[PDB]
Amino acid sequence: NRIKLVPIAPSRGIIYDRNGIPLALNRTIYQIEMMPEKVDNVQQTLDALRSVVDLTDDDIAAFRKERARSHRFTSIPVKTNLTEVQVARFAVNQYRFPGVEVKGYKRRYYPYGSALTHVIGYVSKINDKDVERLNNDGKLANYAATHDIGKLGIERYYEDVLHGQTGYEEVEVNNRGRVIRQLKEVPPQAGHDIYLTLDLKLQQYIETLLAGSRAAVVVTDPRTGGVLALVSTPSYDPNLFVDGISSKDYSALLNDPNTPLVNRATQGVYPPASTVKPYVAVSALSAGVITRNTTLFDPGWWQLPGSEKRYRDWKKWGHGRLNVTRSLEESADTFFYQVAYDMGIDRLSEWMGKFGYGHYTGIDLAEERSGNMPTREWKQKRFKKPWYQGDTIPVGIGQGYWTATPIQMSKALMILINDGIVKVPHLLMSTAEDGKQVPWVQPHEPPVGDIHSGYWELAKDGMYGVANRPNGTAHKYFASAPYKIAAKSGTAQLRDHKLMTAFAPYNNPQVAVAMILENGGAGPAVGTLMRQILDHIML
Ligand SMILES: *C(=O)N1C[C@H](NOS(=O)(=O)O)CC[C@H]1C(N)=O
Repeated sequence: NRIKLVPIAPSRGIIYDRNGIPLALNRTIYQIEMMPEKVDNVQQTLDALRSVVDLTDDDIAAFRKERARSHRFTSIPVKTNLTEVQVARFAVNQYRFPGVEVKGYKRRYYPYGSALTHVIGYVSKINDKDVERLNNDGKLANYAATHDIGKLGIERYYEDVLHGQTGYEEVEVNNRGRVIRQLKEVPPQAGHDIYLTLDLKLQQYIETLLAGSRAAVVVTDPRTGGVLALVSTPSYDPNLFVDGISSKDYSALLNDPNTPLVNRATQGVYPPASTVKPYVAVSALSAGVITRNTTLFDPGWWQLPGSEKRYRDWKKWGHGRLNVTRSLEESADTFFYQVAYDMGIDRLSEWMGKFGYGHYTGIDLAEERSGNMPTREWKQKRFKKPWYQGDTIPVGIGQGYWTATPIQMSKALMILINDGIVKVPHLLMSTAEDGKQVPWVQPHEPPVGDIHSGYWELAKDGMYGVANRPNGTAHKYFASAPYKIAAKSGTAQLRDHKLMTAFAPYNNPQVAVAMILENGGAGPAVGTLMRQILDHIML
């Protein structure tokens, strides 16, 4: 009688929000299955199982077809999703059905569904590119009994910790290959539980605010860089994929022109526009090409020296006399056109790159785009034409070749809040299992510019003005708040993309928000939605 070794799959770790609410759970699902070769009389067995587990003609139909579409000595399921009564009935009848097995499979469950789709992700059936990627990473050995895998979001980024360590059992089998006894069991070890920085009730609220629009919101705590909410709408139900998604259901997702499969927060690539003016400002003050007192007269436009090329301000007849404070307050373009010209693309890209633009943020998701912070070398490689000085000008106001993601906006915003300290936006607070907590540790990111310098306060004071002073572009959204709001909006490029960044309270910022409504959103203005979000958080 031969002794077989049989892998035991591990139980997948739980994902919890910042308050211990489980966001990704396991459910056991029961089926009876058989290897027909190991079943003496298949027909007799099927018919007697009508009585025992309420086996139906359709169940048998599905059985024989799946029996065809399967390799020799494959275990064919006979009946799936058994009720507990049905398992108990089969259990007390097990001895009549040698070669029929009852088995439990842990499946993944997402209780809050579409509110956490892009950030949490889903696990679903392993396919051939999963196999390949596991075999390159040299992890395949540990999946001998594992059949699902993180496909995106946190479920994929942390697949390795969530999965656990496969175990194994020694079982005795008879002449016909049926297990009669278990000799030894070396149990698996559950994957680690992971605790996220997310606030689930804040994420559901924001998802409610965003209803109908193509939008992304990132909310962070700038004191820690944690992601309190990262939502992309429209979304979809991650539970659809867990037990295998309908191709009807799946083609409906891909064919949605509102592209709900896209994580807009990390893969949405847009011109950052005016939202960059605070960072361009800090950069110019540090570079020394402007001053707290630098002033220019804006007629509503700006002309490139040695050229008839004129760039426009949004105010048709100008903002009159502008310094950096007032330019941030009223989101003047002319001031920043000039700043860009003086900075030069070289210095300008180098500084904006230090705020994170054009680079991956370091967030712990695998779905991410880097956007584009243009350089001479990049323009050369991408178009084999050299850099012209008029290419620098729109970069001053976050346009031209410049594109960024809302998670990049977030990183940059937090740097400004922290006076050049670079905090990576992250979702993981800690790991666990087996009882030992490992906290998420910030990678070494050297600061931007200089901490002691007073330019950080200057640019932030301007954002306070945007939100609070009568000439600020966002006064109507934020002035009346008890806590002090600082903000900076932008408009990009069908209708225009509406962007808003903000943080609160201004004295001791507890929350940072970058958000964007594609083509203006479906209802409220982005400034109204920002107020409501900052209200919900601060009460
Ligand atoms: C920045 O994107 N801009 C300057 C100004 N911002 O106004 S908004 O934030 O209220 O949309 C006008 C739009 C835009 C520009 N450069 O035109």
